[PDB]
Amino acid sequence: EEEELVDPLTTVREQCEQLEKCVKARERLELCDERVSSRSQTEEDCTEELLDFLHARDHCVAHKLFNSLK
Amino acid sequence: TSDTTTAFSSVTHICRDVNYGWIIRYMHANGASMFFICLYMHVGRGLYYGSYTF
Amino acid sequence: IWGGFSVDKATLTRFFAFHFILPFIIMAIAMVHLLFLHETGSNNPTGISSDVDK
Amino acid sequence: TNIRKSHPLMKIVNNAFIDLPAPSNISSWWNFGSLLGICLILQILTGLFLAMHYTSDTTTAFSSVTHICRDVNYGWIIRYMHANGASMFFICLYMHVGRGLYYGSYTFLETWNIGVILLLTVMATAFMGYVLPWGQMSFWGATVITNLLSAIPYIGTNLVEWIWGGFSVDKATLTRFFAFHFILPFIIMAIAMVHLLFLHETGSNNPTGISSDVDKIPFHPYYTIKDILGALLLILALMLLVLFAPDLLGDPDNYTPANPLNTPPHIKPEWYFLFAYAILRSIPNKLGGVLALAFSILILALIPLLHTSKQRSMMFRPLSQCLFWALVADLLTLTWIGGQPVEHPYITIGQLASVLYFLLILVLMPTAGTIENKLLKW
Amino acid sequence: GRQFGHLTRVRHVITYSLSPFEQRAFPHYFSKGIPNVLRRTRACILRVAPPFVAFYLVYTWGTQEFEKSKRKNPA
Amino acid sequence: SDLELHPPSYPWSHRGLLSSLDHTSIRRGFQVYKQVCSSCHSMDYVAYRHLVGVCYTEDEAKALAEEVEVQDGPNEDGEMFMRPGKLSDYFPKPYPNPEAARAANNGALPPDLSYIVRARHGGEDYVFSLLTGYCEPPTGVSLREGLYFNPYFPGQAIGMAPPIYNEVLEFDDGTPATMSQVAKDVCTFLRWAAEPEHDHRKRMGLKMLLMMGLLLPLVYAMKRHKWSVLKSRKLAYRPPK
Amino acid sequence: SHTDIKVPDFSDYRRPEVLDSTKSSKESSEARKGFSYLVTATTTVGVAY
Amino acid sequence: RHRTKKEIDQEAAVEVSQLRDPQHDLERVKKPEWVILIGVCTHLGCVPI
Amino acid sequence: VAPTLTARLYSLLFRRTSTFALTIVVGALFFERAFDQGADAIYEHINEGKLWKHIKHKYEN
Ligand code: HEM
Ligand code: HEM
Ligand code: HEM
Ligand SMILES: COC1=C(OC)C(=O)C(C/C=C(/C)CCC=C(C)C)=C(C)C1=O
Ligand SMILES: COC1=C(OC)C(=O)C(C/C=C(\C)CCC=C(C)C)=C(C)C1=O
Ligand code: FES
Repeated sequence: EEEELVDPLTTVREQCEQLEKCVKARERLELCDERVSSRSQTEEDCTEELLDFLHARDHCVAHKLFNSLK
Repeated sequence: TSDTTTAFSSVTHICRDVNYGWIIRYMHANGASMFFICLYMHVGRGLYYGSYTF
Repeated sequence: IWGGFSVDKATLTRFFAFHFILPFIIMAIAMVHLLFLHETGSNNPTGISSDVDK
Repeated sequence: TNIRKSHPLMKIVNNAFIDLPAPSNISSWWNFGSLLGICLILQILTGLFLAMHYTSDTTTAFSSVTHICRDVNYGWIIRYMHANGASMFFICLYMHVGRGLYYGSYTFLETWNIGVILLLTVMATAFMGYVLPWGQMSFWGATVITNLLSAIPYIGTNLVEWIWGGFSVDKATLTRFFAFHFILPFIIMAIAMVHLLFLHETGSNNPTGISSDVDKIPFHPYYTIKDILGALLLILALMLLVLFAPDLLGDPDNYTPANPLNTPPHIKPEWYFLFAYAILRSIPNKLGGVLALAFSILILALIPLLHTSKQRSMMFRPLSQCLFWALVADLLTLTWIGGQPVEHPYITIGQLASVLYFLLILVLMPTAGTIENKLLKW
Repeated sequence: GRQFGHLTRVRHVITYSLSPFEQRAFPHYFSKGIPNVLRRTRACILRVAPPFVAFYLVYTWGTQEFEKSKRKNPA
Repeated sequence: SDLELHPPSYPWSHRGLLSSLDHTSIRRGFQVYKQVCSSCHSMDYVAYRHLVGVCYTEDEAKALAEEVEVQDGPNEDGEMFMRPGKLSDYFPKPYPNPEAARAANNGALPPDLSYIVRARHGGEDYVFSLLTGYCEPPTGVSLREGLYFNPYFPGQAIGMAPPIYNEVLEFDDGTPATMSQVAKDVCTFLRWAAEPEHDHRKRMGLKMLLMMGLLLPLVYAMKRHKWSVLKSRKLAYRPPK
Repeated sequence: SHTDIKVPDFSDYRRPEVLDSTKSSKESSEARKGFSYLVTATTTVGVAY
Repeated sequence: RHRTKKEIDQEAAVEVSQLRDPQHDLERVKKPEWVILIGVCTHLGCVPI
Repeated sequence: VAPTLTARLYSLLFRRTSTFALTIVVGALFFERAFDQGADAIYEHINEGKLWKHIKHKYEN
């Protein structure tokens, strides 16, 4: 909320989100992110690059998560 | 319907609403009696006539 | 057979199912009835054999 | 004299399961006949116990099905045995028909034609079965299906409304489907007896397709126990399904109560109709789709007229084997496509596979038989 | 119908048999057994296998085209 | 919109073929259902007595039912009064007509919970990934300020607000109520409400495998023994001349 | 000439207790039926369960 | 359904003679910005999304 | 204590179909219990999530 409860999700997500496959996907996210900002009459909306990033991250999330969860 | 909530109602639904539902319902009911009159004749016939030897 | 301590919900549905399947079984038995009957053929009012006039 | 041989009732048993001269070389593939027998009884028995708690009213239909799985003692296995047994009934049904096709068994016309009636009947039976829980897939399945009949010219609208009992799949339609789903399996049984009656005039065929009068064995130690071992294998498959993966072949949406306003994006049959479903939608026509849907099943009645080979079985025919396996492979494609949306790839492959199905059975397989005869100088 | 004794005419064929209680239910089970299954497999692969891989391939390609199709670069 | 993402494979403690549920985890998940979910989610098919064999005891289960009011049957006047809560009742509570859910949450219904796990595609994984994996809307896709964002949702225009970090709880002995933790438990409990027979079935399934492993070889040997006569039969052809 | 009718060797199939032409079969008969009936008894017990 | 200006123009620009059931958009509506239909498909009765 | 073993089983119990049946029925009774407990314990070990927790909540009744 403001500061006090240690979300294992947030903890393990950092290490996860980082990693190779997600670095690259987030790169395209930002790439495409900045394209859509740079215009007006556009519609190529970045929905896809987000999910790809999430997939790669989330697979690694599941694998490493629940171990600590009590 | 086989549910206590609608059992009677479904039987009533048949006699008023279902096309020709009433005869079907009474044919059923009365046929059950016809089934017993015939059943009783049949057994009696067997008894009088010795048919039971089979 | 009640499906409880009284004749309730469980008991009605139950009775539907058995009342549906019983007449089919009856029929299979009516065929066996007729199967045994065929070994001799029918009896007749006199109770005397009728091979002589079938 | 004996007792088995002479008693009017036991005779029938003796002549069908004890002293019946059977070929000494029939293999598993011949087991599916007894396995269908077991599946039929299994469907009837678990089917009856479910009917002791099930309600045929839209108000309580789903609830009664739920009532069974939580409250009714052991109601859940009975329910899943039923559900999964229906699938087991189709796996066996498909093995059985295929076995007949590969091996030339269809040359017993009456037996086979009766078999087609048996296929149609259990199909009509299972379709009505699936509607009973009144899930989203039950209702929309019921809807998509029945409505096909509205393509029949001049009579179709009145026909669909007649079986509906209204202008939609409503109250009248569910109760209706219960009654027919109760009586159908008994009729199936009477027909299964006539099936076995015609089968007895000749006895069984065998893998070689060559007559086996020269080497028959009693059904009495050999096939009683081989059927036993085989039923045990059917139990394993069924129980593996129900006690470990009861929804694996099921659709998670039939778990959401029917909603006549909510059309799921999904909308597909139970797996056993997926191939026919694929054939149906491959056609950009209302009449033709259903005309070809029907023809994809009724074609089994044309098969004996398209036998062209001088040998009965496929054991000795290689070219024909390849064509047969391509039929089975084509039927995987059809079911796979049938379980997929009508968007990209899927339309044209499912369209061509439909043509292949009919090109195979109607033209390719016969032509192969003629070629094979020729290679043998026959 | 059918029966035994009314099937067909057979002459000059002897059949030696042995009681089930005097022989083994699984003789060379793994010894002669496995070679036979491999041999039965050889005999049939070229007739069963090909149709199926053709589907296996059509399946994986079919899936790839579909999923790759719902994506897009310019225009 | 017409594009979607599929959930990962979380190592639930009931994922294995012969794997029971964590019954302590079904509790906390019931707790999560009780306060949070319940206000909007109907669980029409579960009752208080259903919990007895599972998590709590006779006494405890009675008490939890007593913390609500039901609307019992009519008496002499043709009434409709209120009663403490038995064990016999179920959990139907939120609001009557489905339209009331819409009037409230806005033309959307928090779909009944009793059958969710089994009705999604992906079981507890879909729900877990949903609840836990809430995120922020990327470029050009504006919503309708009641249509929150979730990647694990068809079309991604969802009507449910993310209610998993609102740290409530009575993890009795001592368990931290992090978003992750409340989510495992709520899904573990949901598995149970969708499939109460879950454990017992796997116990039978275990027995089915052991029985079969004993029966299968035996019936096979019975059948081979009887087929012996035929397998080793030797033929000889001895024609005249 | 029917005296030429051999009886093919079955050693390849014979249980070990019956491999010797030198001795009785009566001795191993009980163990042999025992073993085969135990199989069917255990099976029925299994099926009963 | 409430149709925007763009949708009214698009339906009026449709080549009528190529349609399976030949009908102009203006004989299917009373007011150009309102189209009222039965949510039942003419093939097998599903609901168009 | 091995050749004579299945021999005794046959001699004393399998010869007559009487005993044969009596033995499998007496054999079905004990087996049921041994298999049930024996398999429950295997289901018990691979878990430890269900009613092992009972010791806590209850007793306070
Ligand atoms: C309720 C469904 C069916 C039942 C209960 C049934 C039962 C049987 C039984 C018990 C046999 C003898 C053993 C065997 O070969 O498997 C058999 C053989 C046969 N059945 Fe069916 N079957 C059914 C469906 C079919 C179907 C769908 C067909 C194909 C249209 C079919 C055509 C045949 C044929 C031709 C044979 C003879 C096979 C041969 O001897 O090689 N029956 N059936
Ligand atoms: C006359 C014997 C039968 C009776 C009394 C019977 C009765 C029932 C009842 C009451 C239901 C609704 C309960 C439920 O959904 O679990 C049902 C569902 C169903 N039955 Fe039957 N049935 C019988 C034979 C069959 C046969 C022959 C088939 C075809 C294999 C069949 C396949 C189905 C299917 C597919 C369902 C729906 C799926 C499901 O289990 O949820 N049953 N049946
Ligand atoms: C942690 C407790 C809750 C859980 C586990 C839960 C779970 C779910 C699930 C699984 C769905 C449907 C997902 C789908 O349709 O694919 C859903 C939909 C919804 N829930 Fe919740 N929910 C919870 C608490 C709430 C609360 C407190 C509210 C009130 C803000 C709420 C309002 C909704 C609404 C409105 C929807 C419908 C979304 C839509 O289809 O437009 N839920 N919920
Ligand atoms: C809605 O989902 C669907 C089903 O599940 C409810 C089906 O079962 C079938 C196919 C069913 C049958 C009976 C075809 C056979 C017709 C004849 C004349 C033999 C289709 C197409 C389908 O779309
Ligand atoms: C010699 O070929 C045959 C077999 O060996 C492949 C069988 O296994 C069976 C088994 C059939 C049974 C047990 C009857 C089931 C039918 C009903 C209606 C319950 C038959 C008839 C047969 O002819
Ligand atoms: S396309 Fe077939 S019902 Fe709409």
